[PDB]
Amino acid sequence: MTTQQLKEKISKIIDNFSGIRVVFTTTANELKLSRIEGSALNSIAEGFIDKIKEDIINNEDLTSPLLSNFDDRKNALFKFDYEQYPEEFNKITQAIAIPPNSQDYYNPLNKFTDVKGIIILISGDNKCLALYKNKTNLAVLRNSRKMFNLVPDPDGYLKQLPNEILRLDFNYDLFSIGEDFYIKNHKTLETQMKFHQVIEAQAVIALNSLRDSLLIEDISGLEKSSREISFARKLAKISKHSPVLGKIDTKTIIDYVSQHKYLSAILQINEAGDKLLIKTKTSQKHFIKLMSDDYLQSDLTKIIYMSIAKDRLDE
Amino acid sequence: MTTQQLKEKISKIIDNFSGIRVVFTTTANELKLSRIEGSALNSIAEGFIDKIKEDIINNEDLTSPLLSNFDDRKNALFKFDYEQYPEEFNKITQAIAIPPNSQDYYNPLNKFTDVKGIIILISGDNKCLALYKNKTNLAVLRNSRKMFNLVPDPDGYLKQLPNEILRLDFNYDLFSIGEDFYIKNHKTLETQMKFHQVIEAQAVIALNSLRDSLLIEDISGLEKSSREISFARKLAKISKHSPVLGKIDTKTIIDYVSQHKYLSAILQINEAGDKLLIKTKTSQKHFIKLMSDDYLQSDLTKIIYMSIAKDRLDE
Amino acid sequence: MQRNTYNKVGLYILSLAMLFVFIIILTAKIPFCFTSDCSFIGLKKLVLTNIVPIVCFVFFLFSIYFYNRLKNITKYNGQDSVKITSCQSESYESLTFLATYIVPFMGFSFEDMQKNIAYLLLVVVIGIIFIKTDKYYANPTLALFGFKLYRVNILHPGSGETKNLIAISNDVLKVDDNVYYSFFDEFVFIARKKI
Repeated sequence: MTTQQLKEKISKIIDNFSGIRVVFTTTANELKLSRIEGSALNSIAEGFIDKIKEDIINNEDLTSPLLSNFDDRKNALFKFDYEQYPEEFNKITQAIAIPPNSQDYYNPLNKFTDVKGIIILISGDNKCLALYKNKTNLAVLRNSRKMFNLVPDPDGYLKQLPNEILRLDFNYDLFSIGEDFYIKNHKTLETQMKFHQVIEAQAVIALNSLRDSLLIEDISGLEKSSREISFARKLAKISKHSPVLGKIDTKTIIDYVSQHKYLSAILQINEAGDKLLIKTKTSQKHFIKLMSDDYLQSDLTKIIYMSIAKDRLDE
Repeated sequence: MTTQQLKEKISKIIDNFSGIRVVFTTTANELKLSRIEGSALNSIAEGFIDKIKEDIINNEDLTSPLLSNFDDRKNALFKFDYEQYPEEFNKITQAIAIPPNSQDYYNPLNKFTDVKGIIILISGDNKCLALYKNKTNLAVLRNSRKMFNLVPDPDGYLKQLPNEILRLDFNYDLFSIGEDFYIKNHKTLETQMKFHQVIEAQAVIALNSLRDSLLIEDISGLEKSSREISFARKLAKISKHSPVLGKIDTKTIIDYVSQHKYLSAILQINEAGDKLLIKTKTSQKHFIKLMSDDYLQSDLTKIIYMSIAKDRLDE
Repeated sequence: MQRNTYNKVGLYILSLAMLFVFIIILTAKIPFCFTSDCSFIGLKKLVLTNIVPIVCFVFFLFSIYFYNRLKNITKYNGQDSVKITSCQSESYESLTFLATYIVPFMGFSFEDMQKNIAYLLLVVVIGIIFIKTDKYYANPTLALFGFKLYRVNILHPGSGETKNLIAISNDVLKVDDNVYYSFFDEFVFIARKKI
């Protein structure tokens, strides 16, 4: 889905604003609609409208690539590509169709520790915009603690209320429109809704194809360093979106490393020359950056550029 | 200062941990210190240590380019290199060297409406680290709806605490090490620290240089787009770190547009064959990215790529 | 007055707690009779024959309240560390203070109300001179509760080397040691070792 159609759909939701309901997500995976006060709900509504307007509506550098081509660019909303949906996405798609006459209602005597996620339903133009945010560990507030019961205090230690904070801000983690899911914070996706196993599965199928490529004598270094997600995400991108894997033969790759004036020095070639000699961590990182085609040049300046967050032009 | 030396200095501060101190700055430009409870301060120190570890210590994909070369990458701390320091940076530098026996303590009877930012002073191994924060609109949050004077209520209409609560979540906008300032959040620096006038003056210098380059047929479109801060970032980058504007002849540039697969169908050559017709917003963005050297092709896959986040390799 | 003046008044009232309990144990005249004929003489006669006992008792309660106010100082933020450069121990005060300003009040006769008014005026005069003479950290009630006083020269990791500060520590102090400061005033801070 193009970014312009995304902006048009969100704008058609935005100026045709109708209503907003807040429903929690539980540890036992049931909907529990809340009792937000009307002035407070309106304040959160206009704040969320301003935040989503600043993020999406008037933003000019917005890009929406697939999650499989994950990069480290800012102010972008990645599109979900995997058909395997974790259970929170099914919870979102249930929460966009909860009837208002239902009485499956929240009990606030549960110390607010049962809730593990806040859903913001921006409803309008007979459509729903479901914005989910994590619990974000009840980030610490600050009171102005008094003595006895006399409320002002010229000198007093400022402390924290224990668990009635419910810090939900105006930021969001990921939002869904229609049937396509969009994310903003990939860290809570990777660490909360059971995604790391999928990332290591893509990492080990990438490592299987890499050992089928016959390029490294020390593949044990990659499988001993690949349990971190900071390498496993790049391995998943190598597995699914790479113009090197299964596309370019080994001899052209070794000729490119032999002819390049940087990669011949930082990354050591094998003495036999049939394979590539990587052992160290920086050699691993430069190897990963090379095989994702992050080393580029122009025709004007003819300087070799290393790209952090590249983007295709032909598609 | 490279990224490895920055990681070494952050590690040297972190493992020889001495203690923290929270200093408030005000709208009337003076520095006050707060009265935080000991367990709350311990939790704040542990949370900031965990966030600072996840940002610099355990992070492998960390880059620190100059703020004059500000691209749109993530997981980066941009290095300040401009000549003129904003007044909040000098207030941070003053807040590093406040003597510990000072008695200009903050008065909490002001209802926290006078505090502009929060300075965290993490200290250790005879060096001072000065994180920065901004106070938002109370970090909108909830309560329990006390029925009369008793806390538990199953019918609790969820309301908001009044204007007395300060946000102190585990995030930082910028931090200070030694005599250099590194920047994480760019929006609060372009908004609160009065920096967008400096960016606009740099954009004025860039527009004067573009007019003197004698390339654009219609200058007034770029001047029309120049009031946007997101565009003014690109003119600041063009003024300070463009490798094509003024380095090479304009005939080579027009030959590059006349001999490309994508730029020949987007950017149009004039009738006299010496100027570029830049009218639409899409053509303005494509010309800006062309003059930013963001159109790069690989010598391996022969695929033209856009580069949102670039890095010069010979550095 | 107020602020710093009230802080020094609270420190002096906390210092005089040993005098208050000493007058309490010296002159009380409680009818400690072990026989059955010593009945209750009445509350009114007991509070008439005892005036300076109950006066010293509410002064002792004031001293306990001011000690609670001094203990409130270390309750908030004291999670910063410094390094001691010089640790010349000055703890002969609160013994010199006791043996000079409390032993004469034990050597003093408490019989007439005019004399007691004169001695209270002498207490007020000694306190007024003691307010602003930079020896106000002397405190025998502090020294009884394990606190050992020190004259230290801390060195902040990022600010500088501030000189001539008085530390009230729970345990012993030494050159090249790390303490945690909680400044009761500009001159006196409560220390706590980092180990």
